[PDB]
Amino acid sequence: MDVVIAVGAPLTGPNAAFGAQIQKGAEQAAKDINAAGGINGEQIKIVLGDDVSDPKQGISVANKFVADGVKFVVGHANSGVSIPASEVYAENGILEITPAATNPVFTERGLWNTFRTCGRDDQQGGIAGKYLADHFKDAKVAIIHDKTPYGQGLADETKKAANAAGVTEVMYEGVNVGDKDFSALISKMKEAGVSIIYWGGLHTEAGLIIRQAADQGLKAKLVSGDGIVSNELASIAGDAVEGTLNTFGPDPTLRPENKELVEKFKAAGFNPEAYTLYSYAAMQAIAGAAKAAGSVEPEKVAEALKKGSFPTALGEISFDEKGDPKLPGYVMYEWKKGPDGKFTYIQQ
Ligand SMILES: CC(C)C[C@H](N)C(=O)O
Repeated sequence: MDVVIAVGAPLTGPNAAFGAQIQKGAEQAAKDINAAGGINGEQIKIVLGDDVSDPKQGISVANKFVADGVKFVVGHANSGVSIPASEVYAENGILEITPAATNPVFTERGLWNTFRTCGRDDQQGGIAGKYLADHFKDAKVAIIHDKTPYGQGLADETKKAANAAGVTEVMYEGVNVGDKDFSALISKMKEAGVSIIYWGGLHTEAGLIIRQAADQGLKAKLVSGDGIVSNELASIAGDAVEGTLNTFGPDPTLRPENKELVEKFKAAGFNPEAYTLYSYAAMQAIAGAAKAAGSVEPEKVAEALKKGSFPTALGEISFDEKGDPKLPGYVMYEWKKGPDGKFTYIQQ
């Protein structure tokens, strides 16, 4: 009987681009695995659930998945969605592997079922905070976050690391997801002589801040994290995006092993940037662990994930006892025009 694997992701709403990364990556992996014989001889059946980046809607999705006999979830994207959804899954026999949720809490609750293919924000903030001190030691820095545990969590980790390395921010402020007029905040930053804005949050608000700062005459460079790795950042911000910095893990589209896979996505009309191959890899981890376990039972797959190593589009993957992957860490990217003439994130 088919192995039912769900993709839980923000298929609509502000983060739809990240939903597409996750959906397209998981769907292609399932197709490729199926063409190779499935998982232990059984075909994968994909079901989709749209969380709209809204924890309440994510919980409805999680319930739908339980009802539909889902055994594994690739998702969700947002930490505030994934953390509550994971409890529903943990209590109903479902293994959850997130390609993109980075808040430490996700794997720090002693749940049997939680895994990631991405890093976590104590790692990410350590890299970011050190970078601020190394390159902007004397700058006046504003730390701004989106009042979510992802965004504020990342901002707080970065703050801790920056402070320890000798950078004391001149502002620390929260804004609400969905708010779009940043004029007052931008004016406050300009008054304070801010030249670096560290942003703990997602691409929509980041793009709005970048665009508005340029228009309002605030000369400041925005530095953020994994939340801004989408072409849509450039679409909102316009050319003012140039020079923006952000942390992200390795860019898997640049791995030589993935050359043909990336070409295939493009032949299907999709640019498989950012988390696309992290989602592809999450599917591959499930398949590899089931093969090692001799079982598709989620609890047995979880045990196998914590024991072995498995081939993936991110490279060979293995997991610690909490479900975090043992993979390369965060690096700093800068936004510049790529070979195709579009602004994108390029490793420094
Ligand atoms: C899609 C990602 C930017 C999500 C973010 N890492 C979070 O944990 O909420």
